[PDB]
Amino acid sequence: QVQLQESGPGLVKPSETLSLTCTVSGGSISSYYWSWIRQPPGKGLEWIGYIYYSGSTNYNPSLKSRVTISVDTSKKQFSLKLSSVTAADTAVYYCARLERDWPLDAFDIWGQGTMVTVSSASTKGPSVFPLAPSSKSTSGGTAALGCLVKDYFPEPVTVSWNSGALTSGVHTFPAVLQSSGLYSLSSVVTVPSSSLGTQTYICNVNHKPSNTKVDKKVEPKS
Amino acid sequence: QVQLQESGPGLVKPSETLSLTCTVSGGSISSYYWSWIRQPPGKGLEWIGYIYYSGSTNYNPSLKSRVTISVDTSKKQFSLKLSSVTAADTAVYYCARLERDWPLDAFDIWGQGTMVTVSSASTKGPSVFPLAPSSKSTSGGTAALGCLVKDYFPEPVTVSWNSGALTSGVHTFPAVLQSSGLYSLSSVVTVPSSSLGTQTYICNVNHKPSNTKVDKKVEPKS
Amino acid sequence: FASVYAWNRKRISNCVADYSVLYNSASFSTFKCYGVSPTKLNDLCFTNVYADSFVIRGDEVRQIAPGQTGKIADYNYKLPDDFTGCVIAWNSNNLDSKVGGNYNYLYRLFRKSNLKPFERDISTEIYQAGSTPCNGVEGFNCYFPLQS
Amino acid sequence: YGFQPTNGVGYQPYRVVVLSFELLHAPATVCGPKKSTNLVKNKCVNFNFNGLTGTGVLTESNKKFLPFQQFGRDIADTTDAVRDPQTLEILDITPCSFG
Amino acid sequence: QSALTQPASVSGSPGQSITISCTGTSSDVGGYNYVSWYQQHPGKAPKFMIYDVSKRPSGVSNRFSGSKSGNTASLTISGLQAEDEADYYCSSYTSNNTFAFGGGTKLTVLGQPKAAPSVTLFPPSSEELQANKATLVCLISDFYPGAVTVAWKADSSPVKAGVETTTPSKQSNNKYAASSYLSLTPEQWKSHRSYSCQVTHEGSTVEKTVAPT
Ligand SMILES: *[C@@H]1O[C@H](CO)[C@@H](O[C@@H]2O[C@H](CO)[C@@H](O)[C@H](O)[C@H]2NC(C)=O)[C@H](O)[C@H]1NC(C)=O
Repeated sequence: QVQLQESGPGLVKPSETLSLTCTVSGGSISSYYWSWIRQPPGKGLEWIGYIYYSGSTNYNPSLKSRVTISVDTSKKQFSLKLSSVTAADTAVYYCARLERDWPLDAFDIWGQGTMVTVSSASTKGPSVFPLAPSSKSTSGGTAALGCLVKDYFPEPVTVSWNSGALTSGVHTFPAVLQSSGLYSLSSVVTVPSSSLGTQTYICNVNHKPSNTKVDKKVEPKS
Repeated sequence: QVQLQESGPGLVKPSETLSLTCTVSGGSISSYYWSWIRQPPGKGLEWIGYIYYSGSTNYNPSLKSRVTISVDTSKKQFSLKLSSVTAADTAVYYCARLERDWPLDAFDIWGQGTMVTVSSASTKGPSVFPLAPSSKSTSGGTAALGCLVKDYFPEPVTVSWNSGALTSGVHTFPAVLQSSGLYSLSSVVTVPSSSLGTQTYICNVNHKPSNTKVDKKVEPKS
Repeated sequence: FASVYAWNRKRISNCVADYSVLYNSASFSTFKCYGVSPTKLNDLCFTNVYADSFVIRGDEVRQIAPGQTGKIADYNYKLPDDFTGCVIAWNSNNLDSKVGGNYNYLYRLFRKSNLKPFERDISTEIYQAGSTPCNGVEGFNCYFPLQS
Repeated sequence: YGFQPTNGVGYQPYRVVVLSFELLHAPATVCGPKKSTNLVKNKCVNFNFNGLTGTGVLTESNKKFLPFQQFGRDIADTTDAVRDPQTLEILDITPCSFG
Repeated sequence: QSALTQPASVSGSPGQSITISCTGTSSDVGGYNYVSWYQQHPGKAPKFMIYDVSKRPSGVSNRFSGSKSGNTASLTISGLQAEDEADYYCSSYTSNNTFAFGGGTKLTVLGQPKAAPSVTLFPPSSEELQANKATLVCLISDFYPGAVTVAWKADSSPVKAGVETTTPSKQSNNKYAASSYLSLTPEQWKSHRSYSCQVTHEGSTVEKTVAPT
């Protein structure tokens, strides 16, 4: 029932203060503990402090003298502010609950994290292009088409199809970091070839770090 | 929430009595005032009486000695009957509410009116014909098609596409009064040309004054 | 009589009140009693009777009642929700209406917040509809608050 | 529990005692204490001797109860002597003056 | 402000059982038994597994079991099902009033098939061409042993400029997918009559070939 959800940007250069929030969905503030958990790319997890609700605290002395957690019980927020980041803190950031009362401990419902990069080279908007099928691109009764996204600094871009219409045969390939330093990826869908002349599709790229939101239709080739 | 809706025919020759009703949708009879408002073509508005609900009245002395309003509170109707019309009363007829209690005044939710012509030359049914696209009628990825409606005395005919399926690129052109005295108009839709071989469309002419209701399919050319 | 936005307030006091000469005078177009039915008034005793007086339109007599809304009951004269007295009203076309228009009877048509019951407000500040401040001059979204 | 002295509060051991007063259907049992005072003499006083409530002048006696008798009564059944619980001496109870 | 201990990837065949270890000092795992386990699927959010060395919360299979010996806990899975290929972390309540996480352990279910590469090729998009650009796109998926190598080619020639490649990565069907990008000037795309993409995977070499229009 209860779910979490992150917020906040990240792309700032090195040596500043970032912020994040974890607005609570199902509604359970004021009773538990709430903590923030880092994870670098490809490495293991970590941990940072928590904040009861009435009182408070902070923790993980290794990160002490840098981190401050705050809570707004009215609108149900955790602020977390780290200061003077160092581009070694380029990680995903989960905000899992905690658990007491019934001992349990460990943690609990998490929150999908937030890629937070730390470097120069401010955001860039992606360029979108379509990948039309063809007589060679069909496999008899089936055929595939796609969309190319190119040259963006966000890194954590997302892609849907027809406002999340289709979940069959949709595949999003991992992004490749080009020598330029910009990422570019592709999305593809394979579907029964017959519907090619009658039906329409739009791939919808959402780039949260910039504000880019581009939805482009795919069409058969001439 | 509450909406109005007219009724009643109009095409009768000159020097008779017409009728109209304004059945109430959302349900608010017995509390307000309800009045009828004329409007000739291209000219300003006008006004006629109203009827409380329990009691009643009539008004606009210029139109007095001709008009009678009545109310049926059960099924929520206003009748309006003008008598011995003169073909100068060829107008649209709205049935707006009124407002009291909270002063306000003026008027309020109206009712889309009803073209009411007054003359000879009894109704005629329209003749429908299709307007197919072509290689010249496409604009690369886009193409247009349409429907012709011809020779009708109703004047206020209406047109839909595939039971109101499409609202993109649909345009209905104003009617032309031919030397014969009959009107004829056209409807058109422009759409991505690719769907031409796979998809189907029907234009649906509704003629309320006669009872003509004709729905015709459009097809690509041979 | 007195305006509708500054009603009067007479505090009837120790006396012998005969609500029968009122109740049966047949000159009143509206005589509603709320806390107490009319015939039993000449058989009860209270501490104070207040009498408020004013002049309104003909079809706004419906808003002088406990629990109503509208330009009059919202911010001109509000009756509490457990009213006890009676409301009396009669037509006065021949006394108060004069050819060319009697523009001496005003009412308030804009206020920040609805009145508390039996509260009174005779101020004349320029009302401010929009967010833009008014600075005491008229204009769009800066309206004089009294109409006649 | 592996308790250790460097544990944050809420992980340190707490000792708990739960008192539960029950009332079956006996004749009585434990109750709370009752403070007393000093016994005065030769003054019309309002006295209570472990239940005996009365008024009067208290005076040193010279009667001898049996060593299980608390108070003495007259013919016509009025309390006229008591024994002080703490010091165990007999005291007469005379009424204070009316007329 | 240090860390725990865990082995790297382990191996195992379906239907069997397997046990993964988690060893720490006797001041965190020895001196406590508040350990809990967490399962994370690739690119997802970790999932809570069992609190107190053992106690599957209502909602988890009963093929999992936790246990301890001394400053060393362990997690056992039974009847390895080929959807449990994930990472497994252990956590506890170190002293100093803080928590700690393991190092992760990639579970390998020892997949059976030798799926062959599904390959596809995509030529430049028109808007990209008019945008003074060209980028040939080679896509591969649904091959099990993720050891493919891709070779970019002019109409058949080995070409080594503008080639970018990702490393294979796991699908949801436990298979693998990869991509290769060939950046070119529009004159290069109008230049060759064809191009080809060669995928070598277990000796088998599959090739795609395209042509401008
Ligand atoms: C928390 O306790 C740990 C020990 O369990 C402290 O860690 C260090 O101990 C190791 C030996 O086990 C030494 O090699 C390190 O040099 C020690 N480092 C420090 C900073 O003491 C750790 O420091 C303690 N942290 C807090 C906040 O109490």
